[PDB]
Amino acid sequence: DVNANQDPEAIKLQKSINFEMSKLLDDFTFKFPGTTFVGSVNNIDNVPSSFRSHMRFEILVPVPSEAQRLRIFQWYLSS
Amino acid sequence: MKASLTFSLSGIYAPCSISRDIYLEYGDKKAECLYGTIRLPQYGPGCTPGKIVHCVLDDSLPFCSIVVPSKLFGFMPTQPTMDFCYFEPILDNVVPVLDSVTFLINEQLYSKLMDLPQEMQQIQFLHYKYNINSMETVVHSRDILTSGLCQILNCSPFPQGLVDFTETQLILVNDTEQKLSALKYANEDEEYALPKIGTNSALSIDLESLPCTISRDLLRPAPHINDDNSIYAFTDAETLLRLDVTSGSFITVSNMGCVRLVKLFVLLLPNGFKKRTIYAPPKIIASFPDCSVVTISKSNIGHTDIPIANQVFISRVGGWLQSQKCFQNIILTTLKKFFSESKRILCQNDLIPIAFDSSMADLNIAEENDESDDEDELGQYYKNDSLVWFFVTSAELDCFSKDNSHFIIDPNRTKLITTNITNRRPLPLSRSNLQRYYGFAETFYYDLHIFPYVRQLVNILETSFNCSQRGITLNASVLLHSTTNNVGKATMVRFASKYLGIHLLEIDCLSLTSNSRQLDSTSKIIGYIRAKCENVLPYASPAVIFLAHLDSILLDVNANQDPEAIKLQKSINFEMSKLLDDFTFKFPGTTFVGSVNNIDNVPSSFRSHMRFEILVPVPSEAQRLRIFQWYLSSHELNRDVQQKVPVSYMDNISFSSLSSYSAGLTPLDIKSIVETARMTATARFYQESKKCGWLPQSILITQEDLSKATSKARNEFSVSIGAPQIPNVTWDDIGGIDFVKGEILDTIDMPLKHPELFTSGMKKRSGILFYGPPGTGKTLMAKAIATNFSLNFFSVKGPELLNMYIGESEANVRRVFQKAREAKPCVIFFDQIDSVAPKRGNQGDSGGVMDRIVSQLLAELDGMSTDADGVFVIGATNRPDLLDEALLRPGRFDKLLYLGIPDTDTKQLNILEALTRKFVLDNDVKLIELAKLCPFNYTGADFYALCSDAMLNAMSRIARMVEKKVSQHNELTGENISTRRWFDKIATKEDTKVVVKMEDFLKAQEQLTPSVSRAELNHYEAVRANFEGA
Amino acid sequence: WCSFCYWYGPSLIVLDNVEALFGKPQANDGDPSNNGQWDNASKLLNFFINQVTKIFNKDNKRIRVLFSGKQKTQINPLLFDKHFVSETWSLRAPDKHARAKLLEYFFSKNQIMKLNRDLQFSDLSLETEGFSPLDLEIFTEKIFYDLQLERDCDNVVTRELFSKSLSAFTPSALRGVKLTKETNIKWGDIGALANAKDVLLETLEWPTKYEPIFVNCPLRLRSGILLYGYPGCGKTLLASAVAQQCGLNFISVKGPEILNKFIGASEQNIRELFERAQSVKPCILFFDEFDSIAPKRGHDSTGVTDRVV
Amino acid sequence: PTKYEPIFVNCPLRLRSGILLYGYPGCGKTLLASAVAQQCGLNFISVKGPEILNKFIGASEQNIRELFERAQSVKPCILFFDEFDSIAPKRGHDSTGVTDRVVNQLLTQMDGAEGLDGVYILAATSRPDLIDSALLRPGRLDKSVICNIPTESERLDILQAIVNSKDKDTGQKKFALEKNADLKLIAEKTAGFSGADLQGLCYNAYLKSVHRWLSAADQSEVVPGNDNIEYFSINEHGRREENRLRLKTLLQQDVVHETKTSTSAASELTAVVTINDLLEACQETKPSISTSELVKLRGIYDRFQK
Ligand SMILES: Nc1ncnc2c1ncn2[C@@H]1O[C@H](COP(=O)(O)OP(=O)(O)OP(=O)(O)O)[C@@H](O)[C@H]1O
Ligand SMILES: Nc1ncnc2c1ncn2[C@@H]1O[C@H](COP(=O)(O)OP(=O)(O)OP(=O)(O)O)[C@@H](O)[C@H]1O
Ligand SMILES: Nc1ncnc2c1ncn2[C@@H]1O[C@H](COP(=O)(O)OP(=O)(O)OP(=O)(O)O)[C@@H](O)[C@H]1O
Ligand SMILES: Nc1ncnc2c1ncn2[C@@H]1O[C@H](COP(=O)(O)OP(=O)(O)O)[C@@H](O)[C@H]1O
Ligand SMILES: [Mg+2]
Ligand SMILES: [Mg+2]
Ligand SMILES: [Mg+2]
Repeated sequence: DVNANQDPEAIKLQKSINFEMSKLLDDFTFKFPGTTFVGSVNNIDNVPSSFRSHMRFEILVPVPSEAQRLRIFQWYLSS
Repeated sequence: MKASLTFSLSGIYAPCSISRDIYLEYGDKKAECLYGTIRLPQYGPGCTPGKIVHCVLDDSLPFCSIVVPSKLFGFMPTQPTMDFCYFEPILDNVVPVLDSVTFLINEQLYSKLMDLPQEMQQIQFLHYKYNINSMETVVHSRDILTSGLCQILNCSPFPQGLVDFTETQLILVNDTEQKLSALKYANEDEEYALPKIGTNSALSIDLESLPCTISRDLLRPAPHINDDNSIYAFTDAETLLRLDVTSGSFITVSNMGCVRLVKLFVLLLPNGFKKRTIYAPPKIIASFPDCSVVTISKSNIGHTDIPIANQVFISRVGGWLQSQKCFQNIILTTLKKFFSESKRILCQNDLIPIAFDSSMADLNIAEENDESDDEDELGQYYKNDSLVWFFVTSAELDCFSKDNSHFIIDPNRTKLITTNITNRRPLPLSRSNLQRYYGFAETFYYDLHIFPYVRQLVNILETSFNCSQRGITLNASVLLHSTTNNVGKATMVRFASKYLGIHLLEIDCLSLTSNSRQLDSTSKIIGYIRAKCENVLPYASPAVIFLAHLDSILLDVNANQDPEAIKLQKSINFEMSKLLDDFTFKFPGTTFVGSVNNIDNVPSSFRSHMRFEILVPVPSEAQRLRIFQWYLSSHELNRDVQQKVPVSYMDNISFSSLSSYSAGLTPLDIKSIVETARMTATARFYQESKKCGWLPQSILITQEDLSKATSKARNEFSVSIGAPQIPNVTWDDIGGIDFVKGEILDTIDMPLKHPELFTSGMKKRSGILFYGPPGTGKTLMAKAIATNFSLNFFSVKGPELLNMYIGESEANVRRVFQKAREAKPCVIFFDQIDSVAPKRGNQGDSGGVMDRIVSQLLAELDGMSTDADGVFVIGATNRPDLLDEALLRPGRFDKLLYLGIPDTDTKQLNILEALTRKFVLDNDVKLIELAKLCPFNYTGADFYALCSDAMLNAMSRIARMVEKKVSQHNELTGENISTRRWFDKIATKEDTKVVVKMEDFLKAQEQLTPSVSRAELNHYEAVRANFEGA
Repeated sequence: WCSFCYWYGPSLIVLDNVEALFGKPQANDGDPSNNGQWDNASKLLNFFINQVTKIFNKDNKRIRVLFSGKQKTQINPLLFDKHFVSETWSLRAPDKHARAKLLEYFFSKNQIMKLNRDLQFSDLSLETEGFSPLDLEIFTEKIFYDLQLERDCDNVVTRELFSKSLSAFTPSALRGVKLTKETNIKWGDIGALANAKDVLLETLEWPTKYEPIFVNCPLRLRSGILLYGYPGCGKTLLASAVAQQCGLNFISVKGPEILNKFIGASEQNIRELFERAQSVKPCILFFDEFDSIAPKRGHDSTGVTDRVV
Repeated sequence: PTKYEPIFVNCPLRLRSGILLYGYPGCGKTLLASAVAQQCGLNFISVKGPEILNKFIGASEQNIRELFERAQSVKPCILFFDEFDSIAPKRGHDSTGVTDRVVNQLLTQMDGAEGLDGVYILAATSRPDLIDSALLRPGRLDKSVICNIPTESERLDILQAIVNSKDKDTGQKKFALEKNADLKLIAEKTAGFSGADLQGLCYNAYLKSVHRWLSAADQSEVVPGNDNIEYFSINEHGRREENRLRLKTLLQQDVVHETKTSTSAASELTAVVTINDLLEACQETKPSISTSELVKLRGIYDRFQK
């Protein structure tokens, strides 16, 4: 995220990196056939708006419920 | 089209005769009467509008020639004329008609015609005397009908149009002063004496600068190819044949200094310049500073002998433009252009001006023409921008005596070389105007008598210059500091440079490339400044070194910054002082002229050491008028525009009214308004031109466009200072009011105009307080005053001023008033002022916040009692007794207005009429009965409520109308349109016209109780019983 | 840039996202005294203005400039000080017809999708009213994926498909706010006051629906309505419904919330509402419990209530 | 202490200093203070009411201290509090907010151990006894000076002053006096409103009078005669008044400069107010009326009992 309260000449690198990364996004998507770009993020809000919009259909991954736990215990305790 | 021209004596508006050909290919055989457009070349960069003239055939005239009456331009054909003119066919032979033409007429014939008992006699006398025929004679504006008898004052609405008594008033106006007798349309009839002297001796005449560049076409003798271009000179007087040498000969004496060869021509008919003077180009005039009048005589040399000098070592004058690194290239290229194209006469010890364009410098063209097909890449793309001089510096060695005078630099037999840089003074403004001649960005021509600060500065510069001649020296140093941006300090300095010829070294601390914080960059900033100065200064003649926006560098000491930054800033702070000292010491005349935008920021180490501080104010009434007169002048609007049609303005606009409107505007604002007006005019013209045809002569500024532009610029500035967007309201939107209008005029209007009376200020009327009953047009009155009087508007919206802390509300009050004071012509509107300034010592303490509020307000409002006028405070309340007594005394809230319910039938009807503006009463119902319906108990807001109820009823009616109408096309049985956008189907928008009827007003009167209780009116009458001052 | 455009005759320089280079690094309520924020970039802007004004004074057709930034105000105020620019063309959020007009194009842009049977996007625009021309492309791709993953239909969209895809997606604007409100849409409740509810419906909607005629209105439109009622006989629910008609946005205050004991906030909280309302769009600005704000025509005590009113 | 300085620099006892001005509003207090500057030639630091107070706790302290330190940096200086009630009210028997800070600061800076010198604190307000008694202690603000609005039969002296005021030396007058100058009649007629009332009368009468020279009853300066109708009998169209006004504006294309005239009795371009007509302004201007203030002034000067 743009912490615009930070000192100038740092936020300028922030803009640079954000935009240039998105540039590579588009470049890969359009220059090559079959690029998909899966991303993973530790907390969604921190992805800047300038970049958040581009992607589509983000997935929330909730923690497993007891029905999932039943299968993962059987996985670790497997033969 | 181009054709030959000839002049003849004839009536004021006799039809012009044209040759057989012009008539054939331009005269439409179906036209009952032929018309055309005629244009005259002039000594100037622009072109005047063309005269639309009746035309007749004349086979006697030769191929493509036209004869026109001299009186069409006030000329006499008994003196040298032009050989050609321009013609344009009439667009479909369509000619407009005028409405309110005006003729001035002398007292004698005016009175004589006045005693006559019949009116058509004057109409017939028009034809009898001036050969005018109705519906056929085209008249022109400002034309003198006959010298000493009568003159045309205006044409309207078009400057040119047909005369039709059924349409034109032809207003004869008495010339009581009888100045038309002195206003001869022609210059004169004869010279002082025909014989004069058989062999006239050398004569002393005034050598003055030609105010424009000449066109090579309009020279009576035909000049020989590729020679003598740079030594043209012009004159009109009898002197050309006083000396036996004919036109196109040479003259040399030129004050009997080092004689400068120059060629003299004849000035032609329309030229309005002064007689018995020699008009010279910059080159000739640059050699003669001062010595206004110079001796001149004939020089029958026979030919320009000795056209070959082996070499010539030219040199470079010292100046700011010359010494720049980047420009070093283009100059030499333009010099190589200067050579090998024509035979140029170079009298040694003389200047050579060379024009170029700065913006092209960093770019370049190839050597293509040098390689082959040597030609100039047409200068039509190279608009000359900057000027630099060069000096001959060479009396070349050759096998002849006095060969340094009147030689030529042959393209192939001679080569020029550069020696070094030299030093001289340029010309002062009053001596000549290089920018005008070359059409550069003309720096404003102040009039010292009306701009104190430019005079105060020029006095310092002139005294410094004169001291420079003395043996003694003193360190002149000036610092221009101003309250707000865009007040022309750099224009000030540049004008000061011109008016005295002081060289200008222009360095802007913005442009210098070192980083703002100048981290480890002292040697960068100061190396750059030091180099750019010392490269030019030692060879510079007495020079002003101008530091634009010096504040950028000279930052103040920072109390909240890292020590290293503070130390490196102190370093430059000290070294700038040291640099000023050393430069002041090194050479005489060096004048340090810095500029800042806020004096308080300059450090003490520099604030004290500096000598002179000049406060440059926002221009006053007397000044903005001049600024307007400048930016609407012909030579400044045509400059930016290569389009064929010239621009100009209807003379009926009153500069004074504009100046009144333009209060509080900076000069840049004025240029903005002017250019926006030019927008509106041009757009109007181009939009309208698609019609059949009219108004082709020129695209004209008009007063309404200028006023609209003012309205725009006002609000845009007001947005810049954060004001609210006051809606458009005018006096027409208020009614029931007679005396309070007079009061508000006496308070605001009277001091605005006629400033000569309130010379000392006298602490003019200060406070308008609208008390009395509620809901009666107070906020309306305020927004009206705001919109109408051309004042910025600031508003304090009730108890908004309070806050959640100690003191910060007093910060609020001081900040609002500060913001008011920094836009001096302003109004501060207090609405519900009882909330902010309640009575002190009552209703408990509650921490005393309200007391500290009213104390701060009381102390700021007009406590300081000095120059606080120019900002007016207007307040309104439900009840005054809430207001503290200390605000009631005159000088704070002096004029109390009992604006309230009308209580009288006529005033009620007046309110109806006023609110009927833009309303759609279009019926036999009359406001008389409508007033009779509603008793006086109804309020001022009441009739607005009634009007709105009527409007809403009309909307309901039309709504059901539209619904049942579209129910005939939207239903399935019709199946026509179901877009729910039926106004496309109902394209007859007039069908939608809502109009009120007695149904509406009757029901409203039925369904609209008075919005003030008998109890409420009684209570506010009681409040009135607290009748202030008793 | 100035050299090239000067040589190439009548020409434009157009700068996208200009704030990235000429934008002011805003002061963050820092010190104004150090010449404000006369940073490197305001300096560059001033340089550019000078250098272009130089050419522009020579011939006005030879150059023009075309800036573009998120919002007008936040571009460097030096532009509006030196009077370098005066134009107010703003790309408003497309509404109603616009939505449909370009939805089709997206549907046929690169993929070739077929609309559901017997429709012409008529109500496809009615929903997703706040979507931007960025949101619409994403929505189209969303629909594409949703129908494609079904494996039984790959040619035509369906109403239930659109209903499913409409959830789990939000407009870019207000995407990150994560705010859920006004789920209480109950327009269907006729209520008992339908006899005169039409008057309210009129005064809120008709001035907008019959747009062309009201352009000719020379008098300020009736705009305020007040409603008594025996305690709580449906009042907030009615307000909610009249909000959910959606011709206007809605925000509301409940009277006892704002009557702080603190002198300043007590009045400042009213301005807090207007400052936001005026900043967005036409709004209802509903006062619930308005009795508690009203001052009972008090003039003697001059309590804070008087200040608020 | 500066005009006759060799004599007044004789004693060691600290020069009697500080003045508190009090009495009716609009009676020349802020004037009388702000006029001292050029009359004496001292510096005049200005404190435009409660500028010192600040939202932060103790910022007012750093403000007052810096104020006095500034005053001590450049010396001597008059130090004028344009009002002295809202700053430093009478200390209550409790916290009473931040005011008890500022008060106890001002006392410290006034007569602290490291006592300043060469600074003259000049205070004014309408209601002074709400200043803390420890600020009225002689040695600080020690001389209390009443000003009075009634001055029956002395209002002539003020009137004559204000009318004869010549502040702008460019002209030998600003107000347009008349020859008789029987100011006694109006002075008596004033009924003793205030001190600013008379300036208000002056300006009001000048307003009512200026219409004579400018408006001229739309007959004495505009449309004065021969030049009323120089156009001919208009019959082509009904435009009669606006037409002639437009023609008059158009014909006034002449240019002049320094068009001075002194048709007035002893003034340039003005219509001197006839004091008889000036009598018409007495019934409009208003006083500020309060007996509470009269009673209240019983107290500040030793309650007229002690
Ligand atoms: N009085 C004036 N008359 C005519 N033109 C003016 C005047 N004042 C300013 N201008 C014009 O305004 C423009 C900018 O003026 P200038 O560069 O002198 O401003 P400045 O005083 O240095 O301002 P700032 O400190 O805001 O940069 C120029 O085009 C100049 O011709
Ligand atoms: N006498 C009148 N003439 C013209 N318009 C009027 C008149 N009375 C009312 N109006 C119209 O009705 C509106 C209502 O008046 P407005 O609210 O401005 O009055 P007010 O006296 O300032 O009231 P308040 O102080 O109670 O807010 C005005 O803005 C104006 O449009
Ligand atoms: N000699 C004078 N006596 C009285 N008033 C005078 C005199 N000369 C000028 N005036 C004018 O009369 C008014 C007197 O105002 P004054 O100085 O009493 O205000 P103030 O002290 O700020 O009042 P307040 O007590 O309301 O805060 C001013 O408008 C002033 O210009
Ligand atoms: N006609 C109705 N239809 C549905 N609910 C209603 C109706 N009338 C009243 N209510 C209910 O009464 C309440 C109406 O809101 P409101 O009058 O603001 O309640 P309160 O005034 O107690 O806050 C809601 O709980 C709503 O569900
Ligand atoms: Mg400048
Ligand atoms: Mg109002
Ligand atoms: Mg005072």
